[PDB]
Amino acid sequence: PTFTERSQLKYARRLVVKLGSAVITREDNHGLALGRLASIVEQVAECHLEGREVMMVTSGAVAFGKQKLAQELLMSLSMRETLNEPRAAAAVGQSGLMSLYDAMFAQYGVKIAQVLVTKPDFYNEETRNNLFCTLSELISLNIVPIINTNDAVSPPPIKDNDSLSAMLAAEVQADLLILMSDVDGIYNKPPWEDGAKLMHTYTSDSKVKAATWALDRGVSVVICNGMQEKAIKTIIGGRKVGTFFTEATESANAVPVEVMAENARTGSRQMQALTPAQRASAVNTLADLLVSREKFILDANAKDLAEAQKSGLAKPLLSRLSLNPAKLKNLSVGLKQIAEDSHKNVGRVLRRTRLADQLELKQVTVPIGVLLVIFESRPDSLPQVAALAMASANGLLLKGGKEAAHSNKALMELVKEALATVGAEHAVSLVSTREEISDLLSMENHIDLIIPRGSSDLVRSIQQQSLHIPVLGHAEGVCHVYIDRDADLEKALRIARDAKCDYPAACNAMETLLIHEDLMSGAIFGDVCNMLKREGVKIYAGPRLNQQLTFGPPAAKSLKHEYGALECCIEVVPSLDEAINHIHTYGSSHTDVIVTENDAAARQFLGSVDSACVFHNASSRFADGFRFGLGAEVGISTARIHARGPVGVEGLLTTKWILEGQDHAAADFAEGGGRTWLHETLPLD
Amino acid sequence: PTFTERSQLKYARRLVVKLGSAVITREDNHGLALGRLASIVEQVAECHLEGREVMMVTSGAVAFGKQKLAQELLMSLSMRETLNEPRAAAAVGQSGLMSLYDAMFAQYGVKIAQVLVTKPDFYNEETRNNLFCTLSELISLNIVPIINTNDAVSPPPIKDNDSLSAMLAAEVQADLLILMSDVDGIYNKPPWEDGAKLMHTYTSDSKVKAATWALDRGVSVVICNGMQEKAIKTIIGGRKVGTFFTEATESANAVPVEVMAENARTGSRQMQALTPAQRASAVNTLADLLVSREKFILDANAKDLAEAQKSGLAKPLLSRLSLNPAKLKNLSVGLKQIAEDSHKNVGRVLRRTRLADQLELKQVTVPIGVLLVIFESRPDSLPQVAALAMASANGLLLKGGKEAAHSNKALMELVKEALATVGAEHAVSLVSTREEISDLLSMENHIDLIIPRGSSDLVRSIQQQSLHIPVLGHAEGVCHVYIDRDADLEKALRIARDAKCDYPAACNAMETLLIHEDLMSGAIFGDVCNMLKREGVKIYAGPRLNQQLTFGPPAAKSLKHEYGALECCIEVVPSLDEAINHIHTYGSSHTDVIVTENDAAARQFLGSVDSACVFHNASSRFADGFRFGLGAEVGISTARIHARGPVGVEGLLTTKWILEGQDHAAADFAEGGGRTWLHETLPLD
Amino acid sequence: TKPDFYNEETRNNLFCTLSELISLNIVPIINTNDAVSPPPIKDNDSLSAMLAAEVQADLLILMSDVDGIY
Repeated sequence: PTFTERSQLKYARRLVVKLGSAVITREDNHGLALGRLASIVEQVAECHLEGREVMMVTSGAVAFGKQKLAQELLMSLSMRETLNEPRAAAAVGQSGLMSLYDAMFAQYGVKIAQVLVTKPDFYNEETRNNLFCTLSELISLNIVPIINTNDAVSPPPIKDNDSLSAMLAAEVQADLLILMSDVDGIYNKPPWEDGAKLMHTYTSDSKVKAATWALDRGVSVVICNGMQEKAIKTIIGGRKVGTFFTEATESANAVPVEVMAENARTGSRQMQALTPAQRASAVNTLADLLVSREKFILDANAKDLAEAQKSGLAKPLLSRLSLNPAKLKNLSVGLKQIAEDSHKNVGRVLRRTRLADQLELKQVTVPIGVLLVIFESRPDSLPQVAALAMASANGLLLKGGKEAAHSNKALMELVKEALATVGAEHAVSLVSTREEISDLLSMENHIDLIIPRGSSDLVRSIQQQSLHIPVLGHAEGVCHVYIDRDADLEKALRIARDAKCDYPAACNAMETLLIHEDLMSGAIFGDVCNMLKREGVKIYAGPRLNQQLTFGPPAAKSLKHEYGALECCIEVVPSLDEAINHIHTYGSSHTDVIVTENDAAARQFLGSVDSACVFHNASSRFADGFRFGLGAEVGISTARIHARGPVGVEGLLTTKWILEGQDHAAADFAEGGGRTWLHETLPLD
Repeated sequence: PTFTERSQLKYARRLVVKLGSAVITREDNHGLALGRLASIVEQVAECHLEGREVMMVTSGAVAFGKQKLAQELLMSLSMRETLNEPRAAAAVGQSGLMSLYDAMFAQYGVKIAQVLVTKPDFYNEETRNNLFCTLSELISLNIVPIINTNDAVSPPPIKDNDSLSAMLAAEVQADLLILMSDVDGIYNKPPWEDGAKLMHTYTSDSKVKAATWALDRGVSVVICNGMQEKAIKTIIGGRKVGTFFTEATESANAVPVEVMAENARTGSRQMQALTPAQRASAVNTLADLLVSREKFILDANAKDLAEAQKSGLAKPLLSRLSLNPAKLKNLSVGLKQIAEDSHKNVGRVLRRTRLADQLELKQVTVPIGVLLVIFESRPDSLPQVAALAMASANGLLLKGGKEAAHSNKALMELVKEALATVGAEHAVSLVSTREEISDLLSMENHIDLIIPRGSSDLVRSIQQQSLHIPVLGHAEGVCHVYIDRDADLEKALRIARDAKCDYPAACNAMETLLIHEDLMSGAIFGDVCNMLKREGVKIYAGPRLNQQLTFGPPAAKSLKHEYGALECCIEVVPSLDEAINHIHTYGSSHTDVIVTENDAAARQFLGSVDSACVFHNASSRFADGFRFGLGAEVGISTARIHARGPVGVEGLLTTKWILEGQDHAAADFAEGGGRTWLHETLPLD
Repeated sequence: TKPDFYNEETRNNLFCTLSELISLNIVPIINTNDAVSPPPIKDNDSLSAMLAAEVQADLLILMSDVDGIY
């Protein structure tokens, strides 16, 4: 079986389609699946005019024949009686079906040739070889030999069209093999069972038996879904459809998906009972080991970035690939601060209240569970997020990028060691090297939270891709600035300086500007535009300014665009309320800032604006959590739930209600029992 | 235009398909869209063998003709030169295409008849009438007259195949009209613009001009997507595809969708500045008005439930339709408690911390925004959830069921009045009466949170349906009970009593049981089974018990089933840890309870179990929030984020970071400026 | 094929099949499976004779090249 991977399909030369009887007929048994049939034939004529070697093996003649025979038998009775067989249908259907195929194909210039066979024809070797050389000749002549079994005179380990197709594919020595059947694939139990798990690849029934048999002779077998649209062009498209069949890539190559997740769940439950300074000691040891074997990891990083450099794929990426013992020291000290602050994050009380005699309760913090972080290779965060997990005592699934994968593996074994030290388990599992983002993205019930961290491309591709799963992270940092008629100019000057000039590539970086039109005449417009020129900032403009000015800067494509570089649209309005309108109209509710000296307008703004965060005489670059004294954050959430913007450690917990009644019961508290409600909010511990 | 609604399509008799040239050819311009063509023809033969009156109007002859002509022109040159027109292609394609259609149709018994026309043929009235009677005759004879324009000798408000189709449909006086075109529908601007809004129904360009023209003569026009699979059988299926065209159902009938949402957003922002006892006074007035006009609402409820009773659709539903001044008093007093407790839920500080000189911040509570509650008609919650909203000061979208819709309208006008009293706006909007759950379910960026409250059918249908939107509510209440070898029996007896017997129909009701096998020999098994018989409880069993006992109760279908009635699987294991395993294996992490007298095992359980809530010597029916002294809850969340189980008012807020710096800036705090981090946690206000 | 006449069961299946077809007002255009198994049946002619016998038909027409016999 030369081919082994669903990219290698691009290069199959000789392939053998095989349609099932379910494909041809409908459920009404009143015709054909003409749409499906002609679709298959169009795909085959395409993939053959390409140059490939293709030879269908049909089926379902008897169904068509039965339709025809029934109609005739109706049409041949006495009108009196109207007022109250394998071989026959076989032959009739064979004729009509060949005619139909022939018209359809000749619509594409190609030519066909019926070839009927029987079972004993395989037992005579000479017959077998005559058939073989015949088929090879036909194919060599650019012909599409539509094979079938001579059921018309001799109905039938060849016991079907399927085993037939297998034996053929072997003898013909073809590349591929497609059993376009009724069902869509394979599971470890019927759909009306437990374990509806698709066998997108198959390691190592009648269908499956033939699959085994043939696959043991050099062919590469597939099984698709007959009713699955654009089947063949997509299988050749390489995309994972149906149950591909190849040999094993066992855990020596990769644990498939889940065992990692469940191992992580288990170890999370383990460390759940390992609170008091256990994980603190763990992160202490981890920072130590980070500063103790950096030479190894420095050299791994150096070599891996040097390897990636020959590709030269992305200057931002290749620059983030920088790693030096300065960053190592920064990571170590941040992790030390994590160890410090992470003392009593978990298992902490929130409420203390009694309802009845000896009937108290509380609502206690608790890890979230299985976390899947995803990020372009910025390996500096790997130990960061690992420390976050092991402080929060929740498991963590890891999947970065192919870049720096070796350095990532180094960091991974580092942290795995440091955790196995105390924790009794590597309650963490990395996986990389072609981890089919969409697939595990679709998998549910084990993962909890998607944490994209790489860059805006990642978060976008996720949001558009992610479906039915808690995600995090913003989509784009379309910040907004407003300056009031009650604001000194140089303030706004240095403010816009720190705003745009500081790091235009940031996510939380400003990309717009809004000014009270009243003060437009105060030369401040010119001041700021000239300052932007001092920084060489591309300036766009909007309808209000274009109306206002004569020559002016160029226009703007769309108010809801982001640049990431020295480009910032600028608009101007009269009304603070109008500012509210515009912001809410375009802004991502991500960030905002007010520069003014009156609080009345300022506080009205603040109370009215619905950003993720608002400010006063400050900088959008303040949005880093670490700047908030929040400790090591994990990301920036614009989602309307559970967390806003700076997401520290607490954004990685939930609560759990616990109660200890004596013998209490619900109906007991009703008037039928001497039980009351107290709701005395006991002072939390 | 007799037909007006996408259910009425079931009854079209005479319809006129019309394919566009994009449908027939591919992009390679190297053949036909044989799959698409045969699919269309299969659909037409189906919908015609049904009995309908159908007559296609094709196009794209010239493309096919161009393919043929090019091939010929190649095949007719000197081999030397190979080493370095409307009408022609028109006629050739016409011939070949008619042949193809004919073979395809004759595959289904029907018969066709080419009919070519020209433009001037419509200007001669006699010609027009001859054509008309001819067509009527053909149709009457069960023939499928594939019309087309005589472009072969005379190429061309008839200026296309489209206007042609319109004029025909008018003259023929047909029911429907389908312009299966390239694009999928209509928006108020091109897709590469702003306003990609589908025109699923159209109120009141060349295509659109013809649509207007024809629709003004009694026909019902549609526009589908040529490449859209199973087009016609689905349009006839009635389902909303493409831009249906009918007359207006203006706001006098219904505001479409969004204006409600935006009105609500606005009014929410209004009431956002109306905190101090304003909304408290509002709910006071609302409870008053609830107790002041109940006679009106009692009679509306009575009449509406009497109307629904003639249907007799669901005893649980019809029983929940009960409404009486006792429930009215209960609602009023609960709303009074809401008024009481809802004082300072919103706009409250959470943190108080300074980072640098005059650089402080805080993180303040804030409404969530647009809430969409969905529920089978249990109108008792309408004022409940309304009070929740108006206490939380967040807007609310309402959509219940068709049942009690009039009583719901009564409650709606009640609360709308009470809100307009003070609040300056009806910051709330109901919508019911066929509100296309899936549609607004798909709409984003305005709604925030889906709150299903009706019953488990609703929450299920939602979860399976809901996509990319914050939802709430559990899926099923698969609770679990464990009794330990260190637990007195009668305790567990009364516990299981209150557990199952109290209300087996509850969501938070137990449906399983687990017991330490050690104590199985203590007759407690018999005690509880006999007690269940005293309550007539259907008893199932599992593998461990089936092994253990000889005759025993019947088995269980699936451990992950729910009953809602007197049915409860029962299993038995030795290990508390095994209990953990089984629970985590099947449980919805929804609820659990431990009855025992030793805390060591108990506390190990508690710390280890990952339910949404856990207990000790208590009842699963305790899970109501109101029982928790939590005040009026809204639902029960099993989602792993932001809220667990009992979701009070606080589960309807978020936070917002605010800052007031003096002139501070990010780069200012770097070593290049004399700024430091303080992170002094000021005592919160 | 040729061997199909040597198996009696095959012969009788073929026979009842043909009778059924004819009874159904169908025109069974017979031929020999020369496509996989080229060949007193040694032609289409002896074939036609054996058939006409087995089918028990009235007439038999061998429309051949020449016009007759001398």
